[PDB]
Amino acid sequence: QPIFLNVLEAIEPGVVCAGHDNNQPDSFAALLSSLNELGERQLVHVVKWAKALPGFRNLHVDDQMAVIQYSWMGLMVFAMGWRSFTNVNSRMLYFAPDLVFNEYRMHKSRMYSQCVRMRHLSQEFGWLQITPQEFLCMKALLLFSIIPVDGLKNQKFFDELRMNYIKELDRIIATSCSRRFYQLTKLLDSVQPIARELHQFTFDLLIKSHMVSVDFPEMMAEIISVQVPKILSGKVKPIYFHTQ
Ligand SMILES: C[C@]12CC[C@H]3[C@@H](CCC4=CC(=O)CC[C@@]43C)[C@@H]1CC[C@@H]2O
Ligand SMILES: c1ccc(OCCSc2nc3ccccc3[nH]2)cc1
Repeated sequence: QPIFLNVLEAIEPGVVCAGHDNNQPDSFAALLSSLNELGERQLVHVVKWAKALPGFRNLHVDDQMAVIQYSWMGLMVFAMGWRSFTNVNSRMLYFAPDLVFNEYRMHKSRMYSQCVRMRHLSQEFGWLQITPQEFLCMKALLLFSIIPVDGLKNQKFFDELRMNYIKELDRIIATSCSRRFYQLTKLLDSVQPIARELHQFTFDLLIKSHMVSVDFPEMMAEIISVQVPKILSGKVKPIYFHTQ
């Protein structure tokens, strides 16, 4: 019975620091390069985490890289909102212990409205009173929530895995159980429009980066110019539970 949860809680990654120098005055270039660095850092964890998920290693290996590459934004954002919820009560954006966005940093990052949506996301955990177990299952399901419209190499395996994760979440929930399931499914869905705003933003930023003194690490640069445009151009689409 508690085997699946045991794994989720066991493999949950720990604190990742951004490397940000809070002594330097908040500037758009500084704030954004630190996010990029954080992103690159958190990426390593996401890989090791994902490969340690129950059933994940039996996806086709190409599909293993692909789904990680399409879903990191949504994963990292959903986690951050959780950190923000548990650490600063959704009042600020707790990207890392060494990189917390107050109101001022939200403005300086030129990402204000996105940050507002992300804060809203964070406030939801409070609103819905999400248990940590619910959070871990939802976060794992997020990794199977976005795919090419033309299918993966072994779609069959993907579909079975995804179904198992959905039934895992149901179990963790269980009128009361019906309403509840609807809520987390709508909450999970709400992650995708936010991920997309961030995909749009980071892509525009990459294009004009040499122009605005904002550095991108190798893996971020690679992914944002090869994988993210597939999402933007509509070759990769998220899987929503409810019709938008
Ligand atoms: C993509 C990004 C750098 C990586 C950030 C991302 C915002 C969302 C986010 C939350 C995290 O906790 C990890 C870093 C990431 C993934 C940043 C938005 C603009 C910047 O380029
Ligand atoms: C191929 C496809 C999926 C696979 O597992 C998906 C993990 S879901 C799951 N939840 C469980 C809960 C209890 C016991 C076993 C469980 N398996 C394994 C091989």
